Amino acid sequence: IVEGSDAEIGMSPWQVMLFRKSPQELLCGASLISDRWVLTAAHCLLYPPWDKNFTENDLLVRIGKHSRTRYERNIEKISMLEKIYIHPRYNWRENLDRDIALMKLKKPVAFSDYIHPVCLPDRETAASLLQAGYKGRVTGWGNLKETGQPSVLQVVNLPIVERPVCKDSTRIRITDNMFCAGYKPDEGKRGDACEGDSGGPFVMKSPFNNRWYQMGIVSWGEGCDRDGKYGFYTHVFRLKKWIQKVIDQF
Amino acid sequence: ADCGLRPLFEKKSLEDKTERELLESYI
Ligand code: NA
Repeated sequence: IVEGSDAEIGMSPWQVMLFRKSPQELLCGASLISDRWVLTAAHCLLYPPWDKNFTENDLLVRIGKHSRTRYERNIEKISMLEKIYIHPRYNWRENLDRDIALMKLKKPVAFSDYIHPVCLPDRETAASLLQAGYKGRVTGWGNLKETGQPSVLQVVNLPIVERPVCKDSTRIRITDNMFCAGYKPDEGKRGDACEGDSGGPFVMKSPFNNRWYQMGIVSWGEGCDRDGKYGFYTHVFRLKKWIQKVIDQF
Repeated sequence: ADCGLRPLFEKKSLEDKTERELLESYI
């Protein structure tokens, strides 16, 4: 997160860290959607051009954390992965279209003041909230600047951007499975996701029922917080069908 | 489920430092 600030404790209880097991390293962010299911970005798990093809045994997750480094006794929980599910139409050769992935935990985690799932949006909620100019919130332990690592989880509020501005901001072919967000150069504020924040949630608090909904997954960008560029997020609702299918099948 | 409602904020009738920015954007 570039140009963000420190999250308060318990501000984002669905935040999950995704580690490679051996050697242990923070690879990505992710979110908790139930006691046993975790959402993340597909390229965090599979990205051949960079020699990435992780399976269940290569990864672990940590839930309920605030500080990147220091251990938080009786707060944070660790879990292994029972199953990994990539979207079958994930396009890593072109533009990261459908950059989404589901991970089923070996053992359900217990909720607490620090561990609590985020809502997935229904149709009405998505139609109401994914509107240009409307602001969502992005969280992660990723880089603070374009290539540096925060001590505590970072948070930033960013407006959704009109689809034509998104199209004209990049020569990469964008799809309806993507949305972009960030401030325009004119608006005089800054903020962006950055390398390492992939898989983190783009959330919005619904004025109708005061529940937080995950509309997006940090997916990709060209640089971080560059003027005229925007960060791009996997459109969660557009793939919700797939999510439900997977969860109901397994 | 019980989703999207935070123990330390919504369940304690307490506003997070910046969520009002989101609400006020929703106009
Ligand atoms: Na920008």
